[PDB]
Amino acid sequence: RTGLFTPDMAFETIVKKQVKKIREPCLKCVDMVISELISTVRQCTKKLQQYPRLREEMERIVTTHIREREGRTKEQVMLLIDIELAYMNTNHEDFIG
Amino acid sequence: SELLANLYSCGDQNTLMEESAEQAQRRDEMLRMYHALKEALSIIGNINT
Amino acid sequence: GDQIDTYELSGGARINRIFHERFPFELVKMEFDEKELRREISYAIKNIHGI
Amino acid sequence: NKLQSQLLSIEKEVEEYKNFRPDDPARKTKALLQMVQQFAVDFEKRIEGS
Amino acid sequence: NKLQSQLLSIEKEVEEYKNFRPDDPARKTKALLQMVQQFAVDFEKRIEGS
Amino acid sequence: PQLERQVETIRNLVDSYMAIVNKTVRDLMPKTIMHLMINNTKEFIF
Repeated sequence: RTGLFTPDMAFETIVKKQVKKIREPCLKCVDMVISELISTVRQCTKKLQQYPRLREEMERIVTTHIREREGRTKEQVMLLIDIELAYMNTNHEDFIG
Repeated sequence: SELLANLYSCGDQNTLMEESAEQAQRRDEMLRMYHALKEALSIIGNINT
Repeated sequence: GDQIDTYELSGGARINRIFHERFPFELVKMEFDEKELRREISYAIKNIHGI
Repeated sequence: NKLQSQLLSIEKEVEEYKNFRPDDPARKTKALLQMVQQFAVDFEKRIEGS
Repeated sequence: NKLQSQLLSIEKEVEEYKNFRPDDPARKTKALLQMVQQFAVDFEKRIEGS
Repeated sequence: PQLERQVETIRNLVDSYMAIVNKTVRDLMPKTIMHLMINNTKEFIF
């Protein structure tokens, strides 16, 4: 066909293309925070305890839990980006809005 | 710092922490409710088909 | 497509597009009582400071 | 969905109730530590405001 | 006075050692409970800032 | 007393914060619906 007016997908597909670049740093942030939580659990177990068996078990348990939670924290970050791609809302704080 | 050790040091820990009869009734009822719910959801699953 | 109904609203497209502009109306019918706010704020501040 | 919601609400507790044995020192001591931590948190809440 | 001051910093702890036995389940149980409570309080203190 | 000024400050700050929360709910609620119900039905149809 012929270009009478500017199409919407010229906007929507460039935005959707640039938004997909955001997945990476968002998962970097989650990895860094899990690093800090493991560090602090090690400080607490180092300071308090001198029953080697009890400090070993307690740090294993608290870190296994933090690992099982990384698997749930990263789904909602993927699902928030997917939600960002599902619809284009031009009703606020934009040139048109 | 000191309350937990004082409470623990008293004798007959099996009688210090005894439950009231109300909790025994509450947990028996919740177990029956849980099993009944599972059976009902099984029947619904086997009826929808 | 090229078959456009020029008599009605398109149905799902613009009924839903307007459900997304009725929803903002639902968000402003809240009617929070100011007096109980200012009371509970006062008690909150005093209880937070405490002793 | 109704039955699923009810099971979800009840499961976290019946998980413990289904394993009950009256002669269980581990339960008694866990209850003791839970009551003591609750008391010390409520007390600090009322006095310090924390 | 100097000796009495020194002995005060030692009695609080050696009162546990004087009755030490190689096989004492009650001592182990209350050491476990006290160390779990210490851990939970310290961790919350380190991240919350309370 | 001065406590009233403190109440006034908190009263204004909550309004300002809730002014931000509504925007987020207004932006995310339609998209949450597009992804999980409308676009899923469309793709199922095709």
